[PDB]
Amino acid sequence: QVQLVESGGGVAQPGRSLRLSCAASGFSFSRHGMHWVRQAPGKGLEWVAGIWFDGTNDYYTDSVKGRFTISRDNSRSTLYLDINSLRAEDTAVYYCAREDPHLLIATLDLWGLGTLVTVSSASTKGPSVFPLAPSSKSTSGGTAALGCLVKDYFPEPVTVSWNSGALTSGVHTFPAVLQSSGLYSLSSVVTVPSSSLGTQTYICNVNHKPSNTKVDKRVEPKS
Amino acid sequence: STKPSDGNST
Amino acid sequence: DIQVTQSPSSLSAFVGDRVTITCRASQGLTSFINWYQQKPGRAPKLLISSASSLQRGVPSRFTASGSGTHFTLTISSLQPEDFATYYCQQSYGTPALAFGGGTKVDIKRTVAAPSVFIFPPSDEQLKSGTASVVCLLNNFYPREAKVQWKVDNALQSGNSQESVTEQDSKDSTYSLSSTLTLSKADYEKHKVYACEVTHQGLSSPVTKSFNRGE
Repeated sequence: QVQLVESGGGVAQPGRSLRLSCAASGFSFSRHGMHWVRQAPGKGLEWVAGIWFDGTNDYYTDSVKGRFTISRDNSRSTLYLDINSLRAEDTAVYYCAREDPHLLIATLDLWGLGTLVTVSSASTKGPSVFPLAPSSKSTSGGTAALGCLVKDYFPEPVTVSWNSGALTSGVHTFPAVLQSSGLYSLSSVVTVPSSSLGTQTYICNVNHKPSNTKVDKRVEPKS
Repeated sequence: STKPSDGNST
Repeated sequence: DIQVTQSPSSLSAFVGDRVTITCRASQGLTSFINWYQQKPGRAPKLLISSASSLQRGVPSRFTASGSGTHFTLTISSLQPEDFATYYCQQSYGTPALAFGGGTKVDIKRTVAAPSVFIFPPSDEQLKSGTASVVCLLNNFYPREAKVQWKVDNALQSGNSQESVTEQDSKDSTYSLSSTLTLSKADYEKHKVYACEVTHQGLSSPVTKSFNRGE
């Protein structure tokens, strides 16, 4: 495999330091300039740092100079990114990438799968799960929506199933959003025949592995 | 000459 | 400062259409340009360099024309694996690299208005001190849609967050949730909670509402 493999990501607190590594295999690492490119959740790619094949001439985007150091150990075919003081805005997947030696525009022709860095002061916490109850205006012979609100957990991810996976048609589990509290929230919804409300039982199965939390929440029409 | 980005030859 | 901007931000096309993305970039080192492709949850990959001249594994239906500060990428006869986000990229003598903001190419299909649903907060959550009010826009196309929260007909701002699914693999629609967050105390000050929706599939706005307690 001709590849790059990043490691060292995880949750870190603002103000702390961090070191990312990138292991190269399958090509002559010491012949290539190398780069770090990051991608904040839901945002575009941002180049952050570059270095010559010989480990000299490390250079940075303005917002990270003096905080980030890119470096390499050619004897171990490894690239490093040291961050000496983390900021909330450093949350991103960090990719290492190889530069083509033969093109005069700096061109990144090989990428790793990336490593996620989550900068946060939040502690690990399992979610509270609340029903999104099907409306009483739900019309006989039509379709109703119901769901679960999975609120205030950290870190990602949660998983959600309905009726232990028996219900998959019509399920939409939304991407989590980061709340102003620094905790995540998401909803899972499903549309069902309105005739099944009075008859069938609906339960969302929520699992949050980082806190070893499991919740099965019944969703019923409300009183 | 030398590429400013990677130090390789142009 | 250095700016690299792409237009449009998003576009839809049918399998077989012809697509063109524009890149406007602060003048760089070489007047060439690079394009990358990224699919959701996946790493970016190099698509094409306007500096290249060998053939490469590029399936050739991609063309990168331009020079200076103005470039385009064209996809003749779009294929299913081409639906993705595309980034242009320039390099500079500082040195530095700079990526454009990206252009998402999604799957065109017939316009479908959202099915709208509003959910009141649970009594369980209220006892904990917070009211989440949730508005669901289900199975719509195109992506562009506006949710407006109204509380006793007063338009809300700054107190909601939205999330949207990826385009559905089977019917090419989107779904969207908007969540209004109030304290228990603020929630209890008002009666009528309403989500009002506009979308290309709707010729006038759709409102779903409930009265607190009913």
